[PDB]
Amino acid sequence: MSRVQLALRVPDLEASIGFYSKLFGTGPAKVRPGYANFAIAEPPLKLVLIEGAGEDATRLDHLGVEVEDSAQVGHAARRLKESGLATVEENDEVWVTGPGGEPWEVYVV
Repeated sequence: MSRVQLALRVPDLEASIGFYSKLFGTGPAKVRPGYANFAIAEPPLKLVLIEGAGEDATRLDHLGVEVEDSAQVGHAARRLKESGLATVEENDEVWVTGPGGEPWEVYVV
């Protein structure tokens, strides 16, 4: 089991927290200056809002797949490299980039 992560760079974190609390009917799980996390049950989603100074509009920061443990990250890392994709792991996460530049990370919290 896993869930997608969607990390957005937003020009107004406070307004965005308010909007997403209403959209998904739940408050943020974690709130800091500069970022907020929502753990949504349905639809399964990890939503990250990152404050972006002098971005005129919301844009994609990165995308992800949130998995249950480090072994799942390792499995994904091995699989993506096998399939010919350039990757970088961190010691848990592995990063790949799509052809138009969109970055993905498979990670465990």
